[PDB]
Amino acid sequence: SRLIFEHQRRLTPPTTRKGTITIEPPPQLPRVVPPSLLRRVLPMRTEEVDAERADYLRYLSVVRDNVRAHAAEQRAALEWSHPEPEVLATIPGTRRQWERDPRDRDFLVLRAGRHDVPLDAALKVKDTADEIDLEPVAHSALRGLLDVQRTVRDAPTGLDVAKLARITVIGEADEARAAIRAWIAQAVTWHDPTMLGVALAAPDLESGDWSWLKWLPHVDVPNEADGVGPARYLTTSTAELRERLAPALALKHLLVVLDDPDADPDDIARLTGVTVIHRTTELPNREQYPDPERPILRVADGRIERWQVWQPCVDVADAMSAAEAAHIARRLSRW
Amino acid sequence: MRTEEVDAE
Repeated sequence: SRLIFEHQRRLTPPTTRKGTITIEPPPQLPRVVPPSLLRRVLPMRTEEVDAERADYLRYLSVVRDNVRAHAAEQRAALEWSHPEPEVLATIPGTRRQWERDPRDRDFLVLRAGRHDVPLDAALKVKDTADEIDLEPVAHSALRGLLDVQRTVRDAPTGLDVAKLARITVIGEADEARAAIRAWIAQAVTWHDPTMLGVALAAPDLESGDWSWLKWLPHVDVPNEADGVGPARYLTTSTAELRERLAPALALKHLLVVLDDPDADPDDIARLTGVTVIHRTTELPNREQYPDPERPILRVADGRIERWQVWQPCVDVADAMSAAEAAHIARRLSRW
Repeated sequence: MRTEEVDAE
Protein backbone atom coordinates (compact mmCIF):
# COMPACT_ATOMS: atom_id res chain seq x y z
CA SER A 1 0.00 0.00 0.00
CA ARG A 2 2.64 2.50 1.11
CA LEU A 3 6.34 2.84 0.37
CA ILE A 4 9.17 2.78 2.95
CA PHE A 5 11.31 5.58 4.41
CA GLU A 6 14.81 5.17 5.85
CA HIS A 7 16.26 7.37 8.60
CA GLN A 8 18.73 9.36 6.55
CA ARG A 9 20.66 11.83 8.69
CA ARG A 10 19.41 15.37 9.24
CA LEU A 11 21.39 18.17 7.64
CA THR A 12 22.85 20.92 9.76
CA PRO A 13 22.23 24.60 9.04
CA PRO A 14 24.99 26.74 10.55
CA THR A 15 23.91 27.35 14.13
CA THR A 16 24.50 30.34 16.36
CA ARG A 17 27.75 31.13 18.15
CA LYS A 18 25.67 31.78 21.24
CA GLY A 19 28.43 33.58 23.09
CA THR A 20 28.72 36.84 24.98
CA ILE A 21 29.64 39.74 22.73
CA THR A 22 31.18 42.41 24.96
CA ILE A 23 31.51 46.14 24.31
CA GLU A 24 34.00 48.56 25.80
CA PRO A 25 32.47 51.53 27.65
CA PRO A 26 33.01 54.97 26.13
CA PRO A 27 35.54 57.56 27.31
CA GLN A 28 35.00 59.73 30.37
CA LEU A 29 34.29 63.37 29.33
CA PRO A 30 37.93 64.67 29.44
CA ARG A 31 38.03 68.13 31.14
CA VAL A 32 38.86 70.87 28.56
CA VAL A 33 40.71 74.01 29.84
CA PRO A 34 39.62 77.52 28.65
CA PRO A 35 40.96 78.41 25.13
CA SER A 36 42.78 81.55 26.54
CA LEU A 37 43.13 84.18 23.73
CA LEU A 38 46.57 85.31 25.14
CA ARG A 39 48.16 81.93 24.18
CA ARG A 40 45.68 81.50 21.26
CA VAL A 41 46.50 84.72 19.29
CA LEU A 42 49.83 83.81 17.58
CA PRO A 43 48.72 83.54 13.89
CA MET A 44 44.85 69.19 25.36
CA ARG A 45 42.41 71.33 23.33
CA THR A 46 39.45 70.14 21.28
CA GLU A 47 41.58 68.52 18.59
CA GLU A 48 42.69 65.61 20.76
CA VAL A 49 39.29 64.85 22.27
CA ASP A 50 37.82 64.89 18.78
CA ALA A 51 40.47 62.43 17.65
CA GLU A 52 39.50 60.13 20.50
CA ARG A 53 35.80 60.49 19.68
CA ALA A 54 36.48 59.45 16.09
CA ASP A 55 38.45 56.41 17.25
CA TYR A 56 35.68 55.19 19.49
CA LEU A 57 33.06 55.63 16.81
CA ARG A 58 35.14 53.52 14.42
CA TYR A 59 35.38 50.76 17.02
CA LEU A 60 31.62 50.96 17.39
CA SER A 61 31.10 50.48 13.66
CA VAL A 62 33.16 47.30 13.79
CA VAL A 63 31.09 45.89 16.63
CA ARG A 64 27.87 46.69 14.81
CA ASP A 65 29.06 44.74 11.78
CA ASN A 66 29.89 41.71 13.90
CA VAL A 67 26.53 41.61 15.64
CA ARG A 68 24.80 41.93 12.29
CA ALA A 69 26.65 38.83 11.14
CA HIS A 70 25.33 37.00 14.21
CA ALA A 71 21.81 38.15 13.39
CA ALA A 72 22.26 36.82 9.87
CA GLU A 73 23.15 33.39 11.26
CA GLN A 74 20.13 33.42 13.54
CA ARG A 75 17.60 34.37 10.89
CA ALA A 76 19.14 31.86 8.49
CA ALA A 77 18.66 29.02 10.95
CA LEU A 78 15.13 30.03 11.89
CA GLU A 79 14.06 30.32 8.28
CA TRP A 80 15.62 26.94 7.52
CA SER A 81 13.78 25.10 10.26
CA HIS A 82 10.29 26.68 9.92
CA PRO A 83 9.67 27.45 6.25
CA GLU A 84 6.66 29.35 5.05
CA PRO A 85 3.34 27.45 4.94
CA GLU A 86 3.59 26.93 1.22
CA VAL A 87 7.00 25.30 0.77
CA LEU A 88 5.85 22.45 3.00
CA ALA A 89 3.95 21.07 0.03
CA THR A 90 7.30 20.12 -1.49
CA ILE A 91 8.91 18.78 1.69
CA PRO A 92 7.15 15.37 2.09
CA GLY A 93 9.23 14.04 -0.78
CA THR A 94 12.85 14.78 -0.09
CA ARG A 95 15.05 13.48 2.73
CA ARG A 96 14.11 16.29 5.12
CA GLN A 97 10.61 15.22 6.15
CA TRP A 98 11.29 13.47 9.47
CA GLU A 99 14.41 15.56 10.01
CA ARG A 100 13.35 16.55 13.55
CA ASP A 101 14.57 14.44 16.45
CA PRO A 102 14.11 14.67 20.24
CA ARG A 103 17.77 15.60 20.71
CA ASP A 104 17.56 18.69 18.50
CA ARG A 105 17.05 22.24 19.73
CA ASP A 106 13.95 22.61 17.53
CA PHE A 107 11.64 19.86 18.72
CA LEU A 108 7.85 20.03 18.86
CA VAL A 109 8.00 23.73 18.00
CA LEU A 110 5.17 24.98 15.79
CA ARG A 111 5.60 28.08 13.66
CA ALA A 112 2.73 30.57 13.62
CA GLY A 113 4.03 33.74 11.97
CA ARG A 114 6.66 36.48 11.92
CA HIS A 115 7.56 39.07 14.54
CA ASP A 116 10.56 40.33 16.50
CA VAL A 117 12.72 37.62 18.02
CA PRO A 118 15.01 39.13 20.65
CA LEU A 119 18.40 37.94 19.36
CA ASP A 120 19.34 35.21 21.85
CA ALA A 121 22.96 36.39 21.87
CA ALA A 122 24.17 38.34 24.88
CA LEU A 123 25.18 41.96 24.14
CA LYS A 124 26.57 42.77 27.58
CA VAL A 125 28.78 45.77 28.28
CA LYS A 126 31.16 45.80 31.25
CA ASP A 127 30.11 49.12 32.81
CA THR A 128 31.99 49.66 36.07
CA ALA A 129 31.26 53.31 36.88
CA ASP A 130 29.48 54.81 39.88
CA GLU A 131 27.67 57.35 37.72
CA ILE A 132 30.80 58.93 36.31
CA ASP A 133 30.01 61.23 33.41
CA LEU A 134 30.85 59.74 30.05
CA GLU A 135 31.51 61.68 26.85
CA PRO A 136 28.17 62.79 25.36
CA VAL A 137 28.74 62.08 21.67
CA ALA A 138 30.02 58.55 22.30
CA HIS A 139 27.54 57.43 24.95
CA SER A 140 24.77 58.74 22.71
CA ALA A 141 25.93 56.47 19.90
CA LEU A 142 26.32 53.38 22.06
CA ARG A 143 22.91 53.92 23.62
CA GLY A 144 21.32 54.39 20.22
CA LEU A 145 22.97 51.14 19.18
CA LEU A 146 22.06 48.89 22.09
CA ASP A 147 18.34 49.25 21.38
CA VAL A 148 17.84 48.76 17.63
CA GLN A 149 20.50 46.11 17.03
CA ARG A 150 19.28 43.99 19.93
CA THR A 151 16.06 42.58 18.41
CA VAL A 152 15.96 40.82 15.06
CA ARG A 153 13.35 42.18 12.68
CA ASP A 154 10.44 40.01 11.52
CA ALA A 155 11.58 36.40 11.90
CA PRO A 156 9.79 33.04 11.94
CA THR A 157 8.23 32.93 15.39
CA GLY A 158 7.78 29.80 17.46
CA LEU A 159 4.68 28.41 19.14
CA ASP A 160 6.40 25.59 21.01
CA VAL A 161 4.11 22.88 22.34
CA ALA A 162 6.62 20.82 24.33
CA LYS A 163 5.74 22.75 27.51
CA LEU A 164 2.22 24.06 27.01
CA ALA A 165 -0.12 21.08 27.69
CA ARG A 166 -3.18 23.12 26.62
CA ILE A 167 -3.96 25.59 23.85
CA THR A 168 -7.22 27.53 23.64
CA VAL A 169 -7.79 29.97 20.78
CA ILE A 170 -10.50 32.64 20.78
CA GLY A 171 -12.28 34.40 17.95
CA GLU A 172 -13.85 33.84 14.58
CA ALA A 173 -14.52 30.31 13.32
CA ASP A 174 -12.33 29.65 10.30
CA GLU A 175 -9.65 32.19 11.13
CA ALA A 176 -8.98 29.83 14.04
CA ARG A 177 -9.13 26.54 12.14
CA ALA A 178 -6.65 28.22 9.82
CA ALA A 179 -3.79 28.69 12.29
CA ILE A 180 -4.78 25.33 13.75
CA ARG A 181 -4.52 23.36 10.49
CA ALA A 182 -1.42 25.43 9.75
CA TRP A 183 0.69 24.50 12.71
CA ILE A 184 -0.82 21.02 13.00
CA ALA A 185 0.40 20.20 9.50
CA GLN A 186 3.70 21.92 10.22
CA ALA A 187 3.99 19.66 13.26
CA VAL A 188 3.07 16.34 11.67
CA THR A 189 5.25 16.99 8.65
CA TRP A 190 8.56 17.23 10.47
CA HIS A 191 8.25 14.53 13.13
CA ASP A 192 8.01 10.76 12.79
CA PRO A 193 4.41 9.51 12.68
CA THR A 194 5.74 6.88 15.08
CA MET A 195 6.64 9.61 17.61
CA LEU A 196 3.63 11.93 17.99
CA GLY A 197 -0.11 11.52 17.76
CA VAL A 198 -3.10 13.71 16.97
CA ALA A 199 -6.82 13.53 17.75
CA LEU A 200 -9.90 15.31 16.44
CA ALA A 201 -13.59 15.80 17.28
CA ALA A 202 -15.97 17.86 15.11
CA PRO A 203 -19.60 17.65 13.90
CA ASP A 204 -19.30 18.31 10.15
CA LEU A 205 -15.97 16.55 9.84
CA GLU A 206 -16.40 15.42 6.21
CA SER A 207 -17.40 18.65 4.44
CA GLY A 208 -14.07 20.01 3.27
CA ASP A 209 -13.63 20.66 6.98
CA TRP A 210 -11.58 18.43 9.30
CA SER A 211 -12.10 15.55 6.87
CA TRP A 212 -8.61 16.21 5.53
CA LEU A 213 -7.13 14.07 8.32
CA LYS A 214 -8.25 11.12 6.21
CA TRP A 215 -4.92 10.25 4.59
CA LEU A 216 -3.09 11.01 7.82
CA PRO A 217 -0.84 8.24 9.21
CA HIS A 218 0.13 10.42 12.18
CA VAL A 219 -3.38 9.84 13.56
CA ASP A 220 -2.78 6.09 13.14
CA VAL A 221 -3.15 3.25 15.65
CA PRO A 222 -0.90 0.24 16.25
CA ASN A 223 -2.34 -2.98 14.78
CA GLU A 224 -5.68 -1.87 13.31
CA ALA A 225 -6.90 -1.34 9.74
CA ASP A 226 -10.29 0.46 9.94
CA GLY A 227 -10.87 -0.62 6.36
CA VAL A 228 -9.61 2.42 4.46
CA GLY A 229 -8.41 4.99 6.99
CA PRO A 230 -5.26 4.63 9.10
CA ALA A 231 -7.10 5.10 12.40
CA ARG A 232 -9.73 7.76 11.62
CA TYR A 233 -9.88 9.12 15.13
CA LEU A 234 -11.59 11.88 13.12
CA THR A 235 -15.00 11.85 14.75
CA THR A 236 -17.60 14.17 16.26
CA SER A 237 -18.05 12.97 19.88
CA THR A 238 -15.71 13.95 22.70
CA ALA A 239 -15.72 11.11 25.22
CA GLU A 240 -15.85 8.78 22.22
CA LEU A 241 -12.55 10.21 21.02
CA ARG A 242 -11.28 9.72 24.57
CA GLU A 243 -12.20 6.05 24.50
CA ARG A 244 -10.69 5.65 21.04
CA LEU A 245 -7.59 7.08 22.74
CA ALA A 246 -8.15 5.58 26.20
CA PRO A 247 -5.60 2.78 25.55
CA ALA A 248 -3.38 5.18 23.61
CA LEU A 249 -3.61 7.50 26.63
CA ALA A 250 -0.65 6.88 28.92
CA LEU A 251 6.35 8.88 25.21
CA LYS A 252 4.49 9.21 21.94
CA HIS A 253 3.20 12.74 22.29
CA LEU A 254 -0.51 13.36 21.83
CA LEU A 255 -2.17 16.36 20.20
CA VAL A 256 -5.92 16.42 20.77
CA VAL A 257 -7.78 19.19 18.96
CA LEU A 258 -11.45 20.06 19.31
CA ASP A 259 -13.42 22.16 16.82
CA ASP A 260 -16.27 22.34 19.31
CA PRO A 261 -16.44 25.32 21.69
CA ASP A 262 -19.09 23.63 23.83
CA ALA A 263 -19.13 19.87 24.52
CA ASP A 264 -17.29 19.81 27.86
CA PRO A 265 -13.98 21.58 27.19
CA ASP A 266 -11.15 20.52 29.50
CA ASP A 267 -12.56 17.04 30.10
CA ILE A 268 -9.55 14.76 29.55
CA ALA A 269 -6.87 16.84 31.27
CA ARG A 270 -7.23 19.08 34.32
CA LEU A 271 -0.85 15.01 32.13
CA THR A 272 2.88 14.74 31.43
CA GLY A 273 3.01 16.35 28.00
CA VAL A 274 -0.14 15.25 26.19
CA THR A 275 -1.41 18.51 24.71
CA VAL A 276 -5.02 19.59 24.24
CA ILE A 277 -6.21 22.21 21.79
CA HIS A 278 -9.67 23.70 22.01
CA ARG A 279 -11.23 26.53 20.03
CA THR A 280 -13.40 28.62 22.31
CA THR A 281 -16.34 30.94 21.79
CA GLU A 282 -15.69 33.67 24.36
CA LEU A 283 -13.01 34.84 26.74
CA PRO A 284 -12.26 35.26 30.42
CA ASN A 285 -11.97 38.89 31.43
CA ARG A 286 -9.96 38.87 34.68
CA GLU A 287 -7.86 35.74 34.40
CA GLN A 288 -5.37 35.39 37.25
CA TYR A 289 -2.47 36.48 35.06
CA PRO A 290 -2.59 33.43 32.78
CA ASP A 291 0.30 31.04 33.12
CA PRO A 292 2.66 31.03 30.13
CA GLU A 293 1.44 27.43 29.95
CA ARG A 294 -2.15 26.76 28.92
CA PRO A 295 -2.36 30.36 27.65
CA ILE A 296 -5.04 32.42 25.91
CA LEU A 297 -4.81 33.40 22.24
CA ARG A 298 -7.00 35.78 20.25
CA VAL A 299 -6.92 35.83 16.44
CA ALA A 300 -7.02 39.25 14.79
CA ASP A 301 -6.87 40.01 11.05
CA GLY A 302 -3.17 39.15 10.86
CA ARG A 303 -2.33 39.10 14.56
CA ILE A 304 -2.32 36.34 17.12
CA GLU A 305 -2.73 38.58 20.15
CA ARG A 306 -1.80 36.92 23.42
CA TRP A 307 -3.79 37.56 26.61
CA GLN A 308 -1.79 39.52 29.19
CA VAL A 309 -3.73 42.08 31.26
CA TRP A 310 -2.41 43.59 24.36
CA GLN A 311 1.05 42.29 23.41
CA PRO A 312 0.27 41.19 19.84
CA CYS A 313 2.95 38.46 20.12
CA VAL A 314 2.68 38.06 16.32
CA ASP A 315 2.45 40.90 13.82
CA VAL A 316 1.84 38.86 10.66
CA ALA A 317 0.18 35.52 11.35
CA ASP A 318 0.69 32.34 9.33
CA ALA A 319 -2.72 31.19 8.05
CA MET A 320 -3.48 28.10 5.98
CA SER A 321 -6.41 27.19 3.75
CA ALA A 322 -8.46 24.01 3.80
CA ALA A 323 -7.76 22.73 0.29
CA GLU A 324 -4.06 23.38 0.85
CA ALA A 325 -4.07 21.09 3.87
CA ALA A 326 -6.04 18.60 1.80
CA HIS A 327 -3.33 18.50 -0.85
CA ILE A 328 -0.76 18.28 1.94
CA ALA A 329 -2.34 15.18 3.43
CA ARG A 330 -2.70 13.70 -0.04
CA ARG A 331 0.96 14.14 -0.92
CA LEU A 332 2.21 12.90 2.44
CA SER A 333 0.19 9.69 2.54
CA ARG A 334 2.62 8.23 -0.03
CA TRP A 335 5.73 7.33 1.99
CA MET B 1 47.89 75.96 36.70
CA ARG B 2 45.36 78.36 35.21
CA THR B 3 42.78 79.86 37.52
CA GLU B 4 40.12 78.81 35.03
CA GLU B 5 41.17 75.23 35.70
CA VAL B 6 40.29 74.91 39.38
CA ASP B 7 37.29 77.17 38.82
CA ALA B 8 36.20 74.34 36.57
CA GLU B 9 36.57 71.87 39.42
